[PDB]
Amino acid sequence: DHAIYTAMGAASQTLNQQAVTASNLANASTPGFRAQLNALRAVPVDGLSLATRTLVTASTPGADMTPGQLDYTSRPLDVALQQDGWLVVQAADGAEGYTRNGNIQVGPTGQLTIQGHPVIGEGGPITVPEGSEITIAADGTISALNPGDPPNTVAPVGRLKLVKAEGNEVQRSDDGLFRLTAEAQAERGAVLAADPSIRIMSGVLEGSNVKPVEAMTDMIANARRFEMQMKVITSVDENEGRANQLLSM
Amino acid sequence: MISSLWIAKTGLDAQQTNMDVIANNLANVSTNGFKRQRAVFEDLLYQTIRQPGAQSSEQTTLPSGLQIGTGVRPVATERLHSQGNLSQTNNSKDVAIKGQGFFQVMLPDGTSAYTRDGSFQVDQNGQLVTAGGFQVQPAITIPANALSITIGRDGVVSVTQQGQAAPVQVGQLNLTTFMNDTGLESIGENLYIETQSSGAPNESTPGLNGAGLLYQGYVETSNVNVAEELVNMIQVQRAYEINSKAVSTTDQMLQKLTQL
Amino acid sequence: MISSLWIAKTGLDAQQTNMDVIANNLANVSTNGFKRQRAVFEDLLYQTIRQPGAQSSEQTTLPSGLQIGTGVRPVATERLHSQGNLSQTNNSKDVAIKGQGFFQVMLPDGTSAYTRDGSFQVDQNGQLVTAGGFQVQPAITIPANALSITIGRDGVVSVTQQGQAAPVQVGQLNLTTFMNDTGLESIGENLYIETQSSGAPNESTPGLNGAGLLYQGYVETSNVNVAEELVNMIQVQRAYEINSKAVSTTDQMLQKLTQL
Amino acid sequence: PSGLQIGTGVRPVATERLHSQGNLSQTNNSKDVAIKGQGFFQ
Repeated sequence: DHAIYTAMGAASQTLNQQAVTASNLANASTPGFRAQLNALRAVPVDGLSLATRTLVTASTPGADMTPGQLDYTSRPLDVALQQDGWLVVQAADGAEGYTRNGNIQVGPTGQLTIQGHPVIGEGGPITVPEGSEITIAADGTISALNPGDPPNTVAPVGRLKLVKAEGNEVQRSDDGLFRLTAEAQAERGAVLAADPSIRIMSGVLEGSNVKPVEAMTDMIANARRFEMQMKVITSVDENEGRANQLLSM
Repeated sequence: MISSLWIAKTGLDAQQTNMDVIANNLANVSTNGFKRQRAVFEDLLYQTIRQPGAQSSEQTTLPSGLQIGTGVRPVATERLHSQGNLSQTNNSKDVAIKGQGFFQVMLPDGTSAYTRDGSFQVDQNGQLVTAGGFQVQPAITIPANALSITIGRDGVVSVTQQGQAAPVQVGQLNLTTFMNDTGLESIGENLYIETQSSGAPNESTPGLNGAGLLYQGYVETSNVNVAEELVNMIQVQRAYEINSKAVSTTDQMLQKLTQL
Repeated sequence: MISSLWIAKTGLDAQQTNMDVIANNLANVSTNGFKRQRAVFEDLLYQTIRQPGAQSSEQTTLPSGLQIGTGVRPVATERLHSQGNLSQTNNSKDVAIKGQGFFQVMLPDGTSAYTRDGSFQVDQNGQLVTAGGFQVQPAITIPANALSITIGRDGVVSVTQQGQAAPVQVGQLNLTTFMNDTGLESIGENLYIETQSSGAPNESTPGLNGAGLLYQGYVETSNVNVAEELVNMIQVQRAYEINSKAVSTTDQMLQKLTQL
Repeated sequence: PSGLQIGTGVRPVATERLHSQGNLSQTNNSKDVAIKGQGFFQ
């Protein structure tokens, strides 16, 4: 009779997987989006005799740090990181989140702001002169040429800090921004170094790594598993109902 | 209603918004001075359900926690201000811009808008207007019997009279530059109005203080890259089909749930 | 999810990766020195389920055991290093390679990359660069007011000056060869970095110790055979459709199974 | 080999001008001049 619960669990948790895939799948064409891969965990129910039941709890082990594929836009300050690279960004609460969105923007007052909550590099938020005409180099240096000055005045105005971290040592933080896992904090510290070997691809953006192929069979298997759970539930309740005649008379 | 249905719904709406952007972008080829518009999306706040445990590292273990998340809300429609090509109209009153800058224009309701469009004319009174009667600022009034008009490379507009061997300097057609060009509020009719995201407008003569120069007889073209739009259309169509499949899968699962 | 679904999705992954290889290899026609890539796949291990019995040879008996196996993981992406055709660029500071060899370039971070590309220039200080300013090691510093630059077949680069009847030898442009050209780890920007599969770089003047000569005024073109890419594209599309049919057949099997 | 690569894109890096000597065309104009060898008029 308690079998139904286990089956229920599976059904319920499968819906959660569906949910993940859906959010994983609507976010195609979202810049620099990291697909949230998902798994199902068996959960044994260690008890006093005959360990027979296991639950099907749903989980998201992390994000897929597979570089999405690049779109060439020729915009001077659209940035693409190399593999395992991250742009550091001052989060809403204030802490160094990490993103792959290189769609940098400038405000009227010269705040470099990957979609606002600005970008962090070599100091606080990067600031540039208001008539920016920004150019971003390969290693991260940012040079600015005021529009009405001779072009041999492109002296660098800042540097864009980049950080190397991937997969096991990075987790999403309830915003599009990633942080370290607090297991990679009794390690390379709270604030990472600049790692002067991560390169920048200028004029090119990165799209989401939402693999449609594995998502489509994610959904196919999810549907099939769900209706298998429904069959188990149906048989269990019919068993119990037809059983209930024992106690009468 | 469960989260899967509405998440796939917001995916479908985002693809629809992207297609609206592309269709507008493609209709406005052959609109002088038009700037292509790019839709930028974003994910929504992830509803965490179970925080991850500790990586005991005794055995290689999956870092399983659980956060589901939702949504692909459109966060921006940027305007790419790159210089478009020029077309020769042989029209003396036409004008194109070399580099950053906009023409300031007085709207009927009294506010000042700004346009990167040069298809000028003259009203019956002689004032410079923009294909729609919007006065160009500061007002430039042409005498009645000008043989020819000339707008120089810094906007010094002058006319030639019958008899004078000298083009009386009749006005100055100065430009206006913004700190953040992309932030302008496009109100249609090829006009933008300045907002808090663009800063106050800085007015100056063309060629000075970062403003561009003026090309008489030429008009700027829309900088729409149709290859980008076609490939984006293919992307949008297939993403739409994928999200439609997601909705269908969730609906079928819900049917199977509600049979029993 | 049953094994058939995951095996067919490995197949679809493989065809998608092959299409990415083809698309990259295709888009880089008119890229100087580019070397075509070929995707090489490998099957994954076979799980024996029921070992074959004894072939008693009393009769012709089918040798039936049962091993299923799985997957098509991509095992390599071989860079087909061959001498591409030459195209004349008429640029004095340009050069292609006759045979194997790589120009050594000092990366911004300090290490050395290697490029098969002669789109060279001179920066403001006379140093040779590679279309992006990366210095060509060892540095070759062209004098300020040279009349002409000559790079000989063995890299001896000289300049002609106003008045002297002698091409003063201003530098040497030596090549680098590897014992396994295919193993170089490509990093983008037409650059390869040496890895354990290529061995140490061996430096030498062109034409000696197996290094190829130098041809000035010419650029090596990509050795991409577009007919091969088109035929591979047809094959990839058909294989993708077949694998999708495998997924669909398994899925309708599963639908019927879960009906009852 | 400890990995493979897929790669993407063919981004343009530069447009280099060819600063060679052009031919000379006679304009029969006293004012007009042309340049042998390199150099620019300020």
